[PDB]
Amino acid sequence: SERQILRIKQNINQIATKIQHIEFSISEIEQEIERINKLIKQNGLL
Amino acid sequence: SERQILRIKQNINQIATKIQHIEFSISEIEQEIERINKLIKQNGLLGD
Amino acid sequence: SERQILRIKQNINQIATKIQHIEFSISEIEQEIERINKLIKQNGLL
Repeated sequence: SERQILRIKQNINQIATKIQHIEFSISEIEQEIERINKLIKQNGLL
Repeated sequence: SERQILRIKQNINQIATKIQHIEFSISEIEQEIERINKLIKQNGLLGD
Repeated sequence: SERQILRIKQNINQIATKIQHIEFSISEIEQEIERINKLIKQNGLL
């Protein structure tokens, strides 16, 4: 059915949008974790 | 082809639920990191 | 509607596969944060 297929496609797109947003969030987080790991290292913790 | 349509819609719900949990875990992580940054600043560590 | 339904299902699988990679990324971040909290603790910060 044409109408339901169309709606499904729209939902898929919105989900791909949320996945984009999520991947960015994870990348920023991993950058922050590296930054922290490195400063923890430089301040001589262990 | 209604049953295959329903099958797909079910998968979409299942995915959205997964996205939800994921977003929440991210929330918690971001707050933990904010906390760690705070205590880092407070103890006057160099770098950043 | 057949080729369209099949492509939709293809996209569903690619999304499911991405979500799996994202969960693994989150698990790794959570372990690194656990480790960071350990080191901060051992060093008597704050």
